[PDB]
Amino acid sequence: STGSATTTPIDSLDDAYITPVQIGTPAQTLNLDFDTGSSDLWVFSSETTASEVDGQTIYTPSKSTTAKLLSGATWSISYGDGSSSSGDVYTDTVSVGGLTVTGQAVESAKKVSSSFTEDSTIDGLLGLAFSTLNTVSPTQQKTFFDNAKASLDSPVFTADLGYHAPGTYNFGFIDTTAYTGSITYTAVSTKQGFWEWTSTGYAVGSGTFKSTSIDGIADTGTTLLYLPATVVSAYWAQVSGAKSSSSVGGYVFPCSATLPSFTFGVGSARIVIPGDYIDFGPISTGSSSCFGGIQSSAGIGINIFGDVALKAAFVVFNGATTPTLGFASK
Repeated sequence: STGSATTTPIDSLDDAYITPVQIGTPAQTLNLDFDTGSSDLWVFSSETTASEVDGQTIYTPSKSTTAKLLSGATWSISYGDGSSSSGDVYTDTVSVGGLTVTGQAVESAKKVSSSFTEDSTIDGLLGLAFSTLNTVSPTQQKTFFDNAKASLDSPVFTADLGYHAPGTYNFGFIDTTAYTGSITYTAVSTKQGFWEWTSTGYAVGSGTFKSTSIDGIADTGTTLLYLPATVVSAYWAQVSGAKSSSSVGGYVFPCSATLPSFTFGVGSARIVIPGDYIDFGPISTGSSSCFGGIQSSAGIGINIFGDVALKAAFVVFNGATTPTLGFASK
């Protein structure tokens, strides 16, 4: 089997992407944030504290003839951005782009943090990291991909995120029309439960490539590119007037600037992030200070190849017995 679904930016900045997901019988379609940096499929629901729901579409398990309470199971998650959610668990039928999993753990939120409430466009998350990170207790549950894997034509999914435009998540096949040149594959460590890999270096604009190992994670659920302070400083030094602002929470730059591109290495190959992808717009409405899309990972504890990086590529998440990651230009 295979599946193919369009993923759409939630706003004009590509702050996140939503993908429609069918849950239950009859189908209830929710727009979920596919997150290769976590491993829980959780949804706003009829059980979510009413004051914490503001415009989201909810899953109502009592209206699904295939929903079953997973007795005794609870979940609770905290994300790198400080947001969180928790609740109980059902199993139900879940379909993405024509690919169906029966008995998928659907984690129903009883509580969500303010950042989730305030984002009316995201109805929940669909985790695509390794199932070892799943938070369901006392019986850990498998991701949608892990459940689908054996049935897929090939044990892979691909992320093809758009810049200010829709893109595609495919399951079970590689669309050879969706990228240019060849896909370069690179090793993955699953030791921390992430799609963790080592970039071979970087360049700023038309500058020379610096060969240096950068360990990080391919994370569709993180907006920006978080890299070591040395790398980030080298980038922003090429933008007149750019500076790190403790009050704002990262590098800012004059909105009048033209940003240089940023290249990262994948083996001997190179992915070029155009300068415009690095612009996240005014820090507040009407400001002439703009927020940068490349930020320091210092104090995150891990480098994160988030959407800013991934949307410059066609990315293969290869879930073979020994997982690997593939990147192509597009």
